[PDB]
Amino acid sequence: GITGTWYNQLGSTFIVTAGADGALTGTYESAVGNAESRYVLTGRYDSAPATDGSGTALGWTVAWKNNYRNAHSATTWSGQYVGGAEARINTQWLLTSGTTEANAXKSTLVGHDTFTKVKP
Amino acid sequence: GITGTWYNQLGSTFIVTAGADGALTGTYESAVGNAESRYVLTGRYDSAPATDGSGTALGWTVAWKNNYRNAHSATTWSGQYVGGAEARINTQWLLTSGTTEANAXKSTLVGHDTFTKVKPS
Ligand SMILES: [Cl-]
Ligand SMILES: [Cl-]
Repeated sequence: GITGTWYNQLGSTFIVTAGADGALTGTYESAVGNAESRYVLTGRYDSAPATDGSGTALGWTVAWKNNYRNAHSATTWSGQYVGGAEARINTQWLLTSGTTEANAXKSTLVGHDTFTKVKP
Repeated sequence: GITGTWYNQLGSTFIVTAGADGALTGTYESAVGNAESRYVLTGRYDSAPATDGSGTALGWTVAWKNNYRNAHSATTWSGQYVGGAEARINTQWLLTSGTTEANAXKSTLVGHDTFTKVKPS
């Protein structure tokens, strides 16, 4: 149920393939419809989740470098997939920028994203 | 400078290869020397970092399933590599467990790891 296209609630989208043994691969687009905002996504998921109605744990990383931009930063999303009628991937994220050692305490932003199969 | 073996300060280790265009691939071992605690690691790094002494941003994920255990959870590490004599990878991590919807607010632990090229005392 993970493979396919997902949309956060702010205008981003990603397209992921879930491999049989736990691989996540795909592309993250920070702005729907803007190909210059597409970045490689790689991660992992639990490929044998519990059957008791629990979500499926997963995570992935985007380093914010492509052929048009290098923000010298990377974001990780940690969360769980919940299937069904209103399938969602609920996540929290960490965005770390490369910094000098003096600025290392300002290196990491935190936030959250909810991904759905339909646009907000 | 990233490719190789790293140790956190609590007894874990990982071995990563940094590909030329930003891939991180490797194995994470929660307990040094215990092969049944080895898990696949996949992530990304900035393969053209700033040259001004800034660290190199990176992140990776481990899903805690292998042939011996399935914790139904996954951890992501977000941080930066700093090279030199005492090279380190400074990170913060998120550990999310699959939960029921009623327990979803108890799903995600947060913490930090500092990885070095040599083992802690
Ligand atoms: Cl796979
Ligand atoms: Cl690569």
